[PDB]
Amino acid sequence: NAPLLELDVQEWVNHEGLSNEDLRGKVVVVEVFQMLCPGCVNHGVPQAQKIHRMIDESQVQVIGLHSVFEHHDVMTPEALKVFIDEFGIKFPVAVDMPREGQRIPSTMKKYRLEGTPSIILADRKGRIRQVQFGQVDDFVLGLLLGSLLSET
Amino acid sequence: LDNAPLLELDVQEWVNHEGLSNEDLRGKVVVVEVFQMLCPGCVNHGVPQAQKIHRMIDESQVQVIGLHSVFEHHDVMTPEALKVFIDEFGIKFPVAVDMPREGQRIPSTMKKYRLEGTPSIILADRKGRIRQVQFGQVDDFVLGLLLGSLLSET
Amino acid sequence: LDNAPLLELDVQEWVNHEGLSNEDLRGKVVVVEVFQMLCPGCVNHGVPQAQKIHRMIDESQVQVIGLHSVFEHHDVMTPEALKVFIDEFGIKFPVAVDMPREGQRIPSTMKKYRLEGTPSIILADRKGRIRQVQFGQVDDFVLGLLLGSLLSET
Amino acid sequence: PLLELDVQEWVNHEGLSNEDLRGKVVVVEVFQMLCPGCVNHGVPQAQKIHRMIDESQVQVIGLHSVFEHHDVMTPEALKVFIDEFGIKFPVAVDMPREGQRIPSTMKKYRLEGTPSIILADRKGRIRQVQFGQVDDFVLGLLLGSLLSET
Ligand SMILES: [Ca+2]
Ligand SMILES: [Cl-]
Ligand SMILES: [Cl-]
Ligand SMILES: [Cl-]
Ligand SMILES: [Cl-]
Ligand SMILES: [Cl-]
Repeated sequence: NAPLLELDVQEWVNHEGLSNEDLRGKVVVVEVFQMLCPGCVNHGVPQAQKIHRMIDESQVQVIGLHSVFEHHDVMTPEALKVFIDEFGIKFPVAVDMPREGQRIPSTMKKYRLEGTPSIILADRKGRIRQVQFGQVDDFVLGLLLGSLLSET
Repeated sequence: LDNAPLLELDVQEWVNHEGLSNEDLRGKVVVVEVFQMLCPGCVNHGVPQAQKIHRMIDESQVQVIGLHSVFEHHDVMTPEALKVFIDEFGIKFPVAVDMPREGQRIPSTMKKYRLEGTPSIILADRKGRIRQVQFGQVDDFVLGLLLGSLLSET
Repeated sequence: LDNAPLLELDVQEWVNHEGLSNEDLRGKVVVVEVFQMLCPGCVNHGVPQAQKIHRMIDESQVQVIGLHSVFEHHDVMTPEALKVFIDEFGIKFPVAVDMPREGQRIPSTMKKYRLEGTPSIILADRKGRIRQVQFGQVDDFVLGLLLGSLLSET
Repeated sequence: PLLELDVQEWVNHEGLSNEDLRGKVVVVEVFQMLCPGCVNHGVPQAQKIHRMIDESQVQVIGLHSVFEHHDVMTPEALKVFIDEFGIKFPVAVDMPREGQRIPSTMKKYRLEGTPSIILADRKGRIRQVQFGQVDDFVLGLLLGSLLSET
């Protein structure tokens, strides 16, 4: 049933890139955001920061994926890099592979996200278990992560 | 985990519910919320968190239990006052009164599990083994991670 | 404003402070927080909002007064229980107990101003006259606007 | 000091004359589009005032004052940010000073940084300048006081 997680990334902006084999054996949280989205800035990113800070990469890896689908000329990777420091993000952030002639970048298209913020949760076996659009409750998110972490 | 104690509560009375039994509990993750009715951290944070859990997760999976352990101002935090507290705050989950001990401020369950104070949380697994005890404010995210983890264990 | 009634608390006792007269209050904006110790709206929102005002604004400008108007469950919400509530929650503003009326659940100040329940706020101006009465949750910004406005009136 | 702003352009609204200003309390929210404090707290709070209080009483003004990272924080970007965050109060772009990092309005009022709030009375006179996060209640008291003053 469930598809494997395969990110299509133009570049990793603050970290060494991650292979799939790197992420296998860990639960993965991909936070998909645009830098200029209030839902992403006020809620989703800070929620990801919290996770990264609390749990170690042995167990869970947080990946930021900047998937810009509108206003491309102002949301450049240069802009992103500033946004990242300015907001103090320390987890790995990747720019979604853009597509020629297309507003929607590749990962976002492939997994058919409704928009940003979205989160993608993958299991230790590298396979996608949840995709959620919008604001996610801290409690609900904890239950979801915990569930993934402990199942055999 | 070989020595994690089994959850056993020593209780004077169940205030708003028929009492649960240990059998009733097994196969469910148990959250025990240990509170005093006039403790600000409990009223502001801990009880509303337990209420949220009770609303969100079905009783077939998680059972929330309130435990009123009065360790100060006993004459004020009576079982009658607690019934009123429960009505005023709309607490729907089952609430027990910690068995008082003659001559002592600290009640029986609080003593037994060595609690620092209120609020405290006790989490037990489907087998009844106490897996976490925590004093004070607990983040919603952390709480979810702990429960989700307990819920999915083989 | 000619029509506005003066603030007149009917008080059985002042629990934590020497009593205040209207004369002591004159020249100050008065905030009266009408509460029950066991009401969620009060415990969660109104009382803490009153503490914030008390901490933030000097008594040379604004006086905060607590009025405990118990209209239900009186046996549980006695003045002794109130004293404990005050200590536990760290309330440092003066608290008065609304004078009870014999044979009736609703106390005197509450009846007189026809409060809907708790929490309520009563604001009076620098000449001691009641300018607002509000039931329920009041947003912090709106309350600031209301106070700020009274403070600067001629 | 009578409030006077040095504006290169108004992005989302026609220009504000003194004639528009007169008789009103004015709130100037001085911000950067990528400054967290502005984004998290200050801009939303400004939006709240604007939503809460009619324009006939209080006029909320956003002033974009880019002192760093300039090419990022362009008037083209700002329009996008306003659109994304749904800002409906008039927002003006600081006039820049040639060869200078900090702009004209920020300069003249000796503002510490972003975010900053500038409060002016009904007669247009500047009554308060404050930097950093401000409590909703405090902001209420200050505006409330200005509104009622005679
Ligand atoms: Ca027992
Ligand atoms: Cl981070
Ligand atoms: Cl409940
Ligand atoms: Cl206080
Ligand atoms: Cl707005
Ligand atoms: Cl400039």
